[PDB]
Parts: sequence; C-alpha cells; structure tokens
Amino acid sequence: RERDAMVAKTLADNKKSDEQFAAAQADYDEAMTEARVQASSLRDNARADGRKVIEDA
Amino acid sequence: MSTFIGQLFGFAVIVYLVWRFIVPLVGRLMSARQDTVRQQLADAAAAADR
Repeated sequence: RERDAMVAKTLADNKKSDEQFAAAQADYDEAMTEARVQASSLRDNARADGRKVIEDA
Repeated sequence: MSTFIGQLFGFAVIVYLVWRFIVPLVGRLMSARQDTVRQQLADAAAAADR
C-alpha cells in the first residue's frame, strides 16, 4: 500500500511541480502586465492634466 | 548399509544441477525485481528534489 502511495506521490509531485513551474511564468507575466498598465496609466494622467494646465494658462 | 551412499550421492548431483539451472535464473529474477523497485524509489527521490 505504501509503495503504491510512493508512486502516487511521485506522479503527483511531478504533476503539480510542472504546474507550479508554469504558474511561475504565469505570475511573472501577470506582474509585468500589471506594471505595464500601471506605468501607462501613469504619464497619461500626466499628459492629460498637463494639457489641462496649458488650456487654463 | 549403502542406501545412505546412494541417497547422499543423489542429493549431491541434484544440488549440483540446482546450482546449474534453478538458482541462477531465480536469483536473476529476484535481483531484477530489486533493481526495478530501487529505480522506482530513486525516481521518487528525484521527483521530490525536483
């Protein structure tokens, strides 16, 4: 029974290890696209309120 | 009493043939099973460290 448990633990280890491996790049791209959207909302709020500064001056 | 002689001699020849045919192959098979299970547990350790 525990030999069966060993081979099952081996298959589950490899499976969810590949899963976490893919999730690594998943969260990596998630963080980077979050950073990109934050960065582009920034400097565009700046472009907007700067245009407003010029139109009020 | 030479019946003991015949019986012991037969035992000797049959254990000789046993060491000729049976025990080599059965040891091979049990060692093959040992090799397989050892390889399986080694791959288990490999999966754990991975």
